[PDB]
Amino acid sequence: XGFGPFG
Amino acid sequence: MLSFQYPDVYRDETAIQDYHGHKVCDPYAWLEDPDSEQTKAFVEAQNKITVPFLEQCPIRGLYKERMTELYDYPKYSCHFKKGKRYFYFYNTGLQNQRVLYVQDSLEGEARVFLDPNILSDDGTVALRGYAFSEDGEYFAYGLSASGSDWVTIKFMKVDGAKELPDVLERVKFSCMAWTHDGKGMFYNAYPQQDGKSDGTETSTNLHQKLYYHVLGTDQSEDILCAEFPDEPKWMGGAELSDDGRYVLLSIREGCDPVNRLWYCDLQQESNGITGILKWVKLIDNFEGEYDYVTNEGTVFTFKTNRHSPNYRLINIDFTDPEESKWKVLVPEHEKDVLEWVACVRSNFLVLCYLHDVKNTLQLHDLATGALLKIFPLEVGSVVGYSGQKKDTEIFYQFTSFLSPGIIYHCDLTKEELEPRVFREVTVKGIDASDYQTVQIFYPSKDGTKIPMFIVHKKGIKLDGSHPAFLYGYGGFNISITPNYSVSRLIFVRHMGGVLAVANIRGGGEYGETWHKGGILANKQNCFDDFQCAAEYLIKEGYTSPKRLTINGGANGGLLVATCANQRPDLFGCVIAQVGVMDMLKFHKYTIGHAWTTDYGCSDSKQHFEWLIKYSPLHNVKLPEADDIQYPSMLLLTADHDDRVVPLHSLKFIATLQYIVGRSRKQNNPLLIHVDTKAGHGAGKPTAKVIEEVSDMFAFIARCLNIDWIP
Repeated sequence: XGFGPFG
Repeated sequence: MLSFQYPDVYRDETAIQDYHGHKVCDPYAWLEDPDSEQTKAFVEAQNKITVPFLEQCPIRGLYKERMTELYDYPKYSCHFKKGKRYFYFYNTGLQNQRVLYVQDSLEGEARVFLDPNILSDDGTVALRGYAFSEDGEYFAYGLSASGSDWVTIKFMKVDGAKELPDVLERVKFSCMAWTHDGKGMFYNAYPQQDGKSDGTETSTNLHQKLYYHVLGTDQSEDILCAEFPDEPKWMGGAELSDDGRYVLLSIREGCDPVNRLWYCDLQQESNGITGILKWVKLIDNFEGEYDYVTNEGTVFTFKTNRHSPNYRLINIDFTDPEESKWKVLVPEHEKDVLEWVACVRSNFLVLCYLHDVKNTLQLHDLATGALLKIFPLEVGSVVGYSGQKKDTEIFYQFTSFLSPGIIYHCDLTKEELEPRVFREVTVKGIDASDYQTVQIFYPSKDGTKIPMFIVHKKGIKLDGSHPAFLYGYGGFNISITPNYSVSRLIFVRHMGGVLAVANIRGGGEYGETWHKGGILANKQNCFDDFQCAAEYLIKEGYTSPKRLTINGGANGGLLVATCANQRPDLFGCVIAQVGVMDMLKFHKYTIGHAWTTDYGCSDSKQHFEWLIKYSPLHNVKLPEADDIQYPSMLLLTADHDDRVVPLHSLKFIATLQYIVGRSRKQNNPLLIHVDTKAGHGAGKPTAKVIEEVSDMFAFIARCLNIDWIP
């Protein structure tokens, strides 16, 4: 599920 | 003088913390509480001065009007087949949320399957993840309210679009995978916690577990299949192999492209799924990524970066698992990154490569890995793809800086394969032929050549007179590839601007080595790369410092905020969206602990020493030279942004206004806008997207005194 500070 | 006055913001001068002998004062620590009357009053006071500033000049209205007109074009996703039916997303143009349609045949009439628009007045309830049962007869979908990462999973029977009673709560960062027997679905959930779980809380997320929900039962009956109580940060996502025989568990800790890979042959369970599964720990470490592509019996094909920073395909046989025995099906390329791979029509593999930040699509033989066919594409990105193992056709979507996109279709049962245009829409008002996209490579401080795309009107003179909008991210192995943006094209056409995107280190443009070049001790390379991109645009005559605007979001927000502190003389305007500003405390909130793989963690003496030098919140300082002030700055965040808690932007703006805003020489504004019923960005309704870009470009326009070109 993208749990990075992607924006 | 100034047109407004900055709000009074209390400074807690007693807030002092020792970091390895380094004393750090955090006077605005109280802004970390989103629920206090003090924080709520601060947000209201800031919005009170920002809104009138953004809406004073008629340019915001002109922009909003043009955006509403130009963005109003039919938007389709590529088709995907599930069971006997076809599905696709479509937005007539300005609907707040795209709608999921279904048709019983490729030529049959479509009908609305799931319309999220009817779930809220303002389009703030959005679809976030979904999974169809293997036979395509059942559908599970996640809904998120107000932009929060929290998800509620609901279910439907496809035939007749019947709503089912099943509801799963406390779902976050979850995979969704149905067992092929059609009995139920694997998903992830977090334990109960004190306080709220709606996106406004800052509570750290730990102990995520893997559960199995049997359709037709209450969530309280769900089976716990995996948990890692001694490793609170581990997250295990499940998926079923293409033949339905194995559940594959990919365990991650942090944000690096690596994962443990455990498997469970479901037929070996003693009596179905009844508890913790009989996991076989195939790869039990975090040394490499193993992304499942397909399997043939016990022979599993994985995309991996294990000793291959540009990625490659390997076959691991569960019956002879040692690394020395693995077969290299598609070797690593010397420079091109293997972005993703899918298996279709049983024995075909679709490989998507990134060559100098542009996508290529190829078809290969599964047994040998040999190239069979190249699917031709113009310069741009592949942003959509459909075609699973049992399918006999593929759909893929292409986009670029100047074209909305093209959806292609290819029947793989045909001897001589040849893709065909399935759907194409052009935007009337933006003649792509009046503009051009160029790619250059500029040397950074250490001499490394960095790619940069520049989009502009054909024939402009490189006399430095043009306003420019430079975008960057730089981190988490994310590659910033060409994409269509009407908002940016309006800046080009109606504001006479030049667009630029710099592929700085930290990204995935040149594989894991590119990623590693912009993390941990080397995070400063990102900032240097970006500053060098600005210097290039200036030296080459595309723009000038006072006409240059930089923008980034989240890790990109950190990028531009740091660049403002380090080289305030290089930029005229800075727009930081949902940025990570407090590099000393980011790990304390929600999912922030996962980002330490890129940034480090202040608890470590070594990491602290890297972090303190660039942390935006800790490097706000008045420029030494009298003729230098900070550039105009606008921070944008929202109250339900639980990915990057808004306290980051609240504390940063309080600091900018106090240290720099109070200086007599500072005439450029330093503002923040906190939106309501919105979060990090995913699922944001069209209406809010339009308001956001309108705020952005009105800010640029007013600060740089740019005239609108009708």
